[PDB]
Amino acid sequence: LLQDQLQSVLDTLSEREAGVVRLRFGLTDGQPRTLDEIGQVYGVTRERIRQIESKTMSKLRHPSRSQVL
Amino acid sequence: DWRHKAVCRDEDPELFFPVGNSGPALAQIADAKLVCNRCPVTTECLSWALNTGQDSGVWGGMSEDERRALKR
Ligand code: SF4
Repeated sequence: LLQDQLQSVLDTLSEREAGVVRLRFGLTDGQPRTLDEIGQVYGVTRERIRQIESKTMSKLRHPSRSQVL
Repeated sequence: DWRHKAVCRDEDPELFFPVGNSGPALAQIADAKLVCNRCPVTTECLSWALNTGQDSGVWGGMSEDERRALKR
């Protein structure tokens, strides 16, 4: 479904960025984590999480990629 | 829909997300804009990126810094 393009976008990020997004969206174990929990696991600020999320979403929604109906 | 006519669907998506090291990726930004310059939906793409607030990447023939400069 969306998995293919989403995993494709995750592949373009660093391991740490991709971990941050997987925890934020609950992709790996089905449990989205809070900003506090993510900042504790990967040692990143809330503004840095915001930027990672924003960048990932721009990549996912860019017209270069087919979108999910 | 305009996304149907995006010529960047035939490109490496990462072309449109340049990262620089100690400065702007001037060449990669130009390379992305070159695709936008042969795209029939540059204006719709730029309008959508601006209206939905896409911060990262090249959209509608504009770099991320250029769209940021337009915005408040
Ligand atoms: S203007 Fe550029 S980013 Fe937008 S659809 Fe066309 S090629 Fe893709």
